[PDB]
Amino acid sequence: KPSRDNVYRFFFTEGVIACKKDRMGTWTGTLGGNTFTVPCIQVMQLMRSLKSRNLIKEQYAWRHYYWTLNDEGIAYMRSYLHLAPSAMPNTQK
Amino acid sequence: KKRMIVRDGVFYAELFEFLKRELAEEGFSGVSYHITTLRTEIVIKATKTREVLGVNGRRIRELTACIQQRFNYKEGKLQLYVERVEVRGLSAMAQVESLRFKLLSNLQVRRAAMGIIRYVMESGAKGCEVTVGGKIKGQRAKSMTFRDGYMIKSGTAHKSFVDSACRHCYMRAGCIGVKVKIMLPSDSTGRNGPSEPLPDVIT
Amino acid sequence: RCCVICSNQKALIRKYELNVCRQCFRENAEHIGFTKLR
Amino acid sequence: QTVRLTITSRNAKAVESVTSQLLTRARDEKVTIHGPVRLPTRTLKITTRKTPCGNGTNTWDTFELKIYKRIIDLHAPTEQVKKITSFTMESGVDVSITILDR
Amino acid sequence: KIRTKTVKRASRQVVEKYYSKLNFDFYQNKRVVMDVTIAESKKLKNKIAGYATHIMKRLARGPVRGISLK
RNA sequence: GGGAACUUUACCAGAUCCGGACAGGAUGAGGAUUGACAGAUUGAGUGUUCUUUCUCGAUUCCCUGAAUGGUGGUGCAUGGCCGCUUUUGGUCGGUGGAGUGAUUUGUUUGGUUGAUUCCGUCAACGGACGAGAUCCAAGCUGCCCAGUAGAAUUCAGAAUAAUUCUUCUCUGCGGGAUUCCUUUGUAAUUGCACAAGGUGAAAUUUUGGGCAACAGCAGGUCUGUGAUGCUCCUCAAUGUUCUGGGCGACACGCGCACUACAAUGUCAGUGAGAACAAGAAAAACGACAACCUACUUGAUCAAAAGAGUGGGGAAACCCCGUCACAUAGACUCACUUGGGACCGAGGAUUGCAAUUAUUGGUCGCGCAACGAGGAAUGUCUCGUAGGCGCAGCUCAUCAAACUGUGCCGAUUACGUCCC
Repeated sequence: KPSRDNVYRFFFTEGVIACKKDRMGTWTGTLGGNTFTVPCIQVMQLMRSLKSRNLIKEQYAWRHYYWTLNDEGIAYMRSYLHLAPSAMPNTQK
Repeated sequence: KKRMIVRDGVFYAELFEFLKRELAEEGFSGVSYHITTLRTEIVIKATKTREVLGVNGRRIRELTACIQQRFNYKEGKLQLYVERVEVRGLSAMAQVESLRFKLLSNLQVRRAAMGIIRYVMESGAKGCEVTVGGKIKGQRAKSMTFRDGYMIKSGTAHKSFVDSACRHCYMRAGCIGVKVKIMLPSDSTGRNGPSEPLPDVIT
Repeated sequence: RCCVICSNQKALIRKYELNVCRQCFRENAEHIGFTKLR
Repeated sequence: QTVRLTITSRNAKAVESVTSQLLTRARDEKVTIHGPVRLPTRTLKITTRKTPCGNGTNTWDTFELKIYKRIIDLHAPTEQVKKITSFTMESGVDVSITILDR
Repeated sequence: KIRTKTVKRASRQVVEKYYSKLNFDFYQNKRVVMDVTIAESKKLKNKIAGYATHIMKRLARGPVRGISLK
């Protein structure tokens, strides 16, 4: 499902990603233009998927998750999108 | 306005718990905070401040845009700062991350703490206590306390001079806990003229 | 009523003033601005 | 538009460190201000048993807050209040106030 | 009712170092204390001012430890 | 923080699910797949499943390894937290001295203090903790201050609306308390102090607390927690299910802890009537108000209910019972005009569901004990016990629980070490 593409895309222009843990439909994102949502249970199933890949930097507190992508995740996330200037975080400041 | 203080309490409780997770080896000594108008900036107190800024903006902005994304502020109302904590010694919470690191580094315990004991007591601190409990020297439920200088444990006056931290070190085979108390060189911090039992007489 | 810091939905959680802090106890979770007096 | 100020903050030397000091930006200047006293103080009192466990000497905590409300009253400067409050930067956790009535 | 060595000691430094405090008045001998001494609490001075007058009054009886420059 | 139901839930009876991350691999022409109406399947209009076609758009599914999850065990592997030893006044070191040494002195006879608190004496001298003191609330008080506090007055009006203020209330920071005079007092040339008395709101750590050393306890917790070591489980799972139903709560008057009710003529039972209190709470987002409470209708006919209007984000509220009442009220030598248990009939209510949720709901059962409590046992001394009652916490619904506030308000010791 393409939902899973834009969540990927949604790291760019955002960078660090914040999700409260529920077992229920919730989403914080898709934001600059559309700002519409997706269920978290399925978000969580996507992060673990390639989280076994080094791409991502875990954090956790309380009920919230905090995802930042490692450089290897920047580069992959670029090329999976096929569009690759580089992640927003290093593009300007 | 009861619950508008509680929402900040629950808020402030969230920032502190979160940074501790992710500001480490980077000497996280705490947070101060206030806001007025469209600025949520949240200064950060820290010891090792070039890993919080980063090579290219990353760590401070990587921690910026999640707090807009956690607490939902519309993008740009946050800032961030970092404040060099003068005399790295005198802040315990900076020096538990010293212990944690040092014990991960496989050091034996007495050598580990007793150094920090000097560094803090060197830094101007008026005292210390360092206590490592855990499975050290296994099968024992053995605890150890390492003392310096001098200190006050009773009354509520201590909470002014005593700023301490209790944080776990997760070893193999079990846990090893770590606790550091320290002092404030009564001088410039607080200074309320502060340990009661010292009266002065101007002559 | 699962509550804030943990899955809990146990260690019955204070509703009082709608701060829900019991998950990781209001002892471990603090800086809320509470103090220990009396 | 006589305006109104409700300063609600806990911490030591904030509630004081604005209204006492920081109204003398208006107080001693072109504004004419009506001071009342701060409203009464509240305490928010939760008491939880100290034991994570069952066993105890049956002991309880009592944790408290203090919330400090100050009301401070005005005649009507126009656009000065926007300048009034903005004069003085110093505090934290203290409360900004936009009020109209009568 | 019994005074800690802290009350005792500091009050011996005052009488050693101030003969401004003279009258058996607790109230006069108090108002000289708090300006000159910082104990950060009132009771200390209230204790100190009480014992400081015991010392002075007793000096008139005879000598007292921490003897004056007289 | 145990007041429930299904949830929470671990336990039981079955059924669903992948949560199983990672690829290092045997069918990529109707794809191992995902989801599905009906039909049967089943407890289930639940699709798991069987048929029937399609809805399938690859992330899923098959095979290996890893794994993840958990109220799984071990609190005797463990952190942290907690209790307890421990309500007391205790503990530790440097240099010095004594001892072959373990160790000891310091840390003591004596006097005093709640106090290892003081003074004195002193092979010890100088220091660290604990005590004290800082703190927090209560009491008298200053300054500021009132349109989200409330008094004085005049002027007119019913029944013979203008003015000025801080007594009352608000609160930040301050005053006040100290052993201060007195008693030739007790004791005593010193000292440290004690008492009866004085001043004062307060008179002896003013009062009630919070804090609280050093050593320990195989004290409790792996059901608080991405807090944790093992090693059990890993897909007809000990994982998960707003998953379905049941339990955790059952009737041998079983034995035990804590609490509420109370049997009297001292409210005593009850019917009316008069007054007056205080800490405390109150609310909703990724939508276009869900919290309380006052008023008045429900009221041509019960009660609790239903419904409409009205402001409060909290200084929206103050009529609580104990008591007062002789109001000439009713009882009336009794298991009773005092138990409210057991009880079957209606009815209003919160809500997925109440088959006793619960109740100023009625009204039947009263004939169930019960009639100062056997040995034995509890905890405190002044606004105190006791009595009374009110909110809070849990809470969709429910307090004989706890947490806190206030009202009524006591006799006995101001002592000893006997237990």
